[PDB]
Amino acid sequence: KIQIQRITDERNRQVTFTKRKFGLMKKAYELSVLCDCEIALIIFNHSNKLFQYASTDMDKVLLKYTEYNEPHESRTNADIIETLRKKGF
Amino acid sequence: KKIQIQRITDERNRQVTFTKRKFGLMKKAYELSVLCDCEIALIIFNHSNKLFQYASTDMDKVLLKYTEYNEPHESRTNADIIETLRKKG
DNA sequence: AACTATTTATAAG
DNA sequence: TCTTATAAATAGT
Repeated sequence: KIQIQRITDERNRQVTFTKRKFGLMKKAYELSVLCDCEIALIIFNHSNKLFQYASTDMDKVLLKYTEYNEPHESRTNADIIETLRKKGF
Repeated sequence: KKIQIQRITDERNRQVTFTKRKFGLMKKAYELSVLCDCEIALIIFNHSNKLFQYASTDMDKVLLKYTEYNEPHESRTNADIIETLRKKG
């Protein structure tokens, strides 16, 4: 196992990335179908190249999002760090 | 114990798979975010159009960057991933 | 790439 | 909530 930290190697991160992201798209695709929901993923690498996923119409979702006015779940890496760290392994 | 990628017809099933499988997505994203040094943004509407969001850093900054993006880029759908797991066995 | 030793993700109870 | 048995994810080789 590795602990979650910046892959300092260059050929490593560009491989982990290229596959770990397909994972994210997979898990999303699956959740998308199972629970019947719209999803939209957006990934910029360190060199600002775009990679995107959407169960359906990407921009229709990103729009719906801007219009949303109620409060709603909003997580950051910090939120998730402190939800796994408050979870003694 | 494994499941088929198909609409959970039960109501309090999907509403549980969802609530946890999505924290997985956020997790997997959070990890990829840190490891390979990249900006990521998740947008999920459930079937009743309640919003859930994740962003490694600033959601707005990423959604902007996205609308500015002009080059071609990786652009997946459920179809693309169906036909990438169907052409695999 | 491909293989497998390991770890993680999660379905049922 | 909380295991736990089964399964998927991916780091090492």
